[PDB]
Amino acid sequence: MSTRLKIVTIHQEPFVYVKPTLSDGTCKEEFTVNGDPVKKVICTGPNDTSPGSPRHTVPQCCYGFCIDLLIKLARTMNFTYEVHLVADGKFGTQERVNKKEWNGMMGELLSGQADMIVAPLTINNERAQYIEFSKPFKYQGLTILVKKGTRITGINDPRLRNPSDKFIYATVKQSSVDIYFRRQVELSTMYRHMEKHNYESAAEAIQAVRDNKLHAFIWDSAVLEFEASQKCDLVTTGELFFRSGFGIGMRKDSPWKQNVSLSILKSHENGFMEDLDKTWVR
Amino acid sequence: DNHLSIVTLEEAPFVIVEDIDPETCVRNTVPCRKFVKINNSTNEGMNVKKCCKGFCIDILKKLSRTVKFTYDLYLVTNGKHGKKVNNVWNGMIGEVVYQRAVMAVGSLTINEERSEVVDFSVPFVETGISVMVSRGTQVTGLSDKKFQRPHDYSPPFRFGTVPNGSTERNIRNNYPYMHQYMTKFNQKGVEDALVSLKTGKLDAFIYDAAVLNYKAGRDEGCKLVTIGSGYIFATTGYGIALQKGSPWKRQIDLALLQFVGDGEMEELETLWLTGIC
Ligand SMILES: CCN(Cc1cc(=O)n2nc(C)sc2n1)c1ccccc1
Ligand SMILES: N[C@@H](CCC(=O)O)C(=O)O
Ligand SMILES: [Ca+2]
Repeated sequence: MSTRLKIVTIHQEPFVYVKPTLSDGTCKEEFTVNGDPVKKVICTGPNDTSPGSPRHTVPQCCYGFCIDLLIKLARTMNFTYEVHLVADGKFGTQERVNKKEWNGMMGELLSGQADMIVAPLTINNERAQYIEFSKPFKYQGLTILVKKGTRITGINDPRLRNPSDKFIYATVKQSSVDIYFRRQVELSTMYRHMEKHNYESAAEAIQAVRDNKLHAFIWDSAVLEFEASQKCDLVTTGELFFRSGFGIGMRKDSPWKQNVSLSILKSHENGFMEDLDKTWVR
Repeated sequence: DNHLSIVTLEEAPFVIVEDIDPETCVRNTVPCRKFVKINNSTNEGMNVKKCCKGFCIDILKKLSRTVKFTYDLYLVTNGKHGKKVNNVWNGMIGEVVYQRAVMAVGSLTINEERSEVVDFSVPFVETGISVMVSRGTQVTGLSDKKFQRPHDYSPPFRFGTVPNGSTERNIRNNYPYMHQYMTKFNQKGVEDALVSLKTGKLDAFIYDAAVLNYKAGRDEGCKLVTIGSGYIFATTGYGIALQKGSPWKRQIDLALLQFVGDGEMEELETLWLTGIC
């Protein structure tokens, strides 16, 4: 009978934290430094992250900037929901099979497995051809994460523009960063190197920069700057390239689309979005 | 039906108006008309042929070429950006709302109340509210007790905005005491505000972030600055306003995201917005 919105998200700190439920199926009660309770939701998702492997769905705990944004959106517009983590663990790209298919949260939204994507989802032309994006909830860009001591100028460093097997730099597979290096001809020599070393997830790539396995990670500055502020052994290098925004994803015929963008505009104008930024990102 | 009526408004460096050449529009300029009244005892007027250029004008040029339309560009004369007066919209918003323009192109801030009556394209420039002060002025930002509770100070902090735009509407909605206090410091325009600041007649000028950051970038002796590291409160963007259900919105949004993706927006920022300071 349900008219509950199927929300799809992905594991991406500090926007979406994913933790196991307690032995009773509830979430560990936590608080901010202020004494304010951390709002948490039950998000069903696969416990086996491994590729080309069976996905066993289990209830898990979700919280963060994007979950706090979901709760506010649901409260403003008066809708109910249920959250699940993207079955394949990807943001989403369009790949050739003759035919073209969308994977990740993009594929899930288009197939009807989701009614809404609530995640740090980059707004771009490729995805905007198939889905409706809300007005952005965050404006950021691409930066590079390296181990503390790795000296690099940025996107115009000779170690990136002239690739070699000595210095390994990558990004996340089936992500907007992957889309960006593929589309831009001026970055084909960088894409060609990256396609060989691209990781399944941001977490795996960040951990590989810690384990001296990956020398440079090209990813979202909102994530990378947050990671650098916590893990003092990692630093972000250079300034920002491909400045891009994050938005809520919906199907083009979604009846909520106008009310989602108005709620996001309201939240930026009344300081609520900046408060989320203060609680989770800074 | 691809020859579109387009409304604009002067605000350097986004839209810059010049007199026609000695006898059409040359260089990087496009033709733009302005309805000019004969006298104030009549409704009679004449459209003056002028020339428009700037950051938003290059965006219009790119969109016209990509989205494949031609246009009749005019400068708004009934108000400025857009204000709802007794539920009646004036300015560039009003022109789109009352269907005298297919679209509004300029330094037009996307906000919730304007979004109820017009559709906005994806933002092409980030904006919001910034605070301009003389270098060294100690204020944390909008939340500073100097702005929030001004009479807690002797003498009180002197600050104002240019009324009737998105900055005033936001201050009105969020900080009622601050708003009613500020009205005595209302500035006629950006130029007067900067002069008021420099002549010590104003302590702070609260305004559109993208314009303030451009003004701070070009200030003589780099004296006037924006608080924080050019910080932005109630962060939003400039968007093209289109009529609700416009058949042009889809192609305009895709073209703008195409331009951003190809580094074309970053290029326009280099050409028009970057300053010395
Ligand atoms: C998140 C805050 N922004 C600023 C912003 C976001 C964004 O993606 N882009 N893309 C550009 C190109 S300029 C820009 N500015 C915002 C929020 C609500 C409405 C409009 C903008
Ligand atoms: N760009 C603003 C005008 C300037 C301001 O009020 O800050 C607007 O569209 O209203
Ligand atoms: Ca629906």
